[PDB]
Amino acid sequence: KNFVITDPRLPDNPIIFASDGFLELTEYSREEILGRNARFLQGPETDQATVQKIRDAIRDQRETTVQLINYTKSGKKFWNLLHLQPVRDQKGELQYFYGVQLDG
Amino acid sequence: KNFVITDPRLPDNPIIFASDGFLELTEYSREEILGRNARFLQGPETDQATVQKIRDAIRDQRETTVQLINYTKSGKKFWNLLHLQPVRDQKGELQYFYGVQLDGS
Ligand SMILES: Cc1cc2nc3c(=O)[nH]c(=O)nc-3n(C[C@H](O)[C@H](O)[C@H](O)COP(=O)(O)O)c2cc1C
Ligand SMILES: Cc1cc2nc3c(=O)[nH]c(=O)nc-3n(C[C@H](O)[C@H](O)[C@H](O)COP(=O)(O)O)c2cc1C
Repeated sequence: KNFVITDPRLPDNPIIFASDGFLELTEYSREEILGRNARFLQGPETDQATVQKIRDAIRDQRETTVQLINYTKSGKKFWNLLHLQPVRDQKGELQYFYGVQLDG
Repeated sequence: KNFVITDPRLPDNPIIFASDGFLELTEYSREEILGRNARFLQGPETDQATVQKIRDAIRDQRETTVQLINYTKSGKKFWNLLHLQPVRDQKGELQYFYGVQLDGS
């Protein structure tokens, strides 16, 4: 399926893992996206209000589900039904976020 | 939904990441399973022939999809539709495996 993992402890919360499904969805290769913040999928018609909700969820370190317009590598639009989830270590400190993406 | 990631560069290919869905499916906690090979989900009625296929796929470092009986922590049986996928680094060396579990109901 389609999922990624980011490290919020790294500069700009970059993707450190992406499934093959994510690669197929976005048309990007693994080498092209590792180490980058997932926001590169956003564009002109992406709703900023929804991005803010994502930003608030990340700050508050809570799970969230939103729906927003993303763009493929070739410039094709798709609605991304995005589910985010924080992962904590054994000491209860924030360690990762994981996201599950769905093409509408 | 349900997925894990293992590290084949570590002894016994242990789980190093698990989604909340995986935790809910198997009734195990995150601390309980990190650092362990995923084989603990197998039990009495698990078909060894299927286990052998998985082992072959991991050896060959290719993706595979099987269905097999697994067990929750409490011992409840469930059909696991399991998909495995190898992941390589930029130099082409095997770096991870990821697995996706679907409950067959
Ligand atoms: C694990 C994870 C996966 C994400 N996946 C996407 C995505 O697929 N598409 C998208 O537009 N934003 C995604 N985001 C959100 C962006 O990375 C970023 O956090 C969001 O645009 C708000 O941050 P910003 O205001 O600094 O851009 C994801 C975030 C996380 C933590
Ligand atoms: C990423 C990954 C996920 C796996 N998930 C499961 C699983 O959910 N259930 C299961 O019975 N085996 C699963 N396995 C297979 C076992 O970890 C192990 O490879 C299999 O039992 C064969 O090894 P063995 O014959 O030495 O026990 C998974 C393997 C990998 C690499």
